[PDB]
Amino acid sequence: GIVEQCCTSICSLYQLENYCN
Amino acid sequence: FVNQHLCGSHLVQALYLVCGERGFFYTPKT
Repeated sequence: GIVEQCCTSICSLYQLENYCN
Repeated sequence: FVNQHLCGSHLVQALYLVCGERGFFYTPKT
């Protein structure tokens, strides 16, 4: 999910947007 | 336990800014 894609590693505000509804 | 709990708080914070409008579903590990 979101946790390993973005916590261990680092998300940009572009990558994170994948995650909107 | 709290690392993932720590990071998550930042996480859903970013998701409020970026998503604004459309909002989102925070689903942990899933």
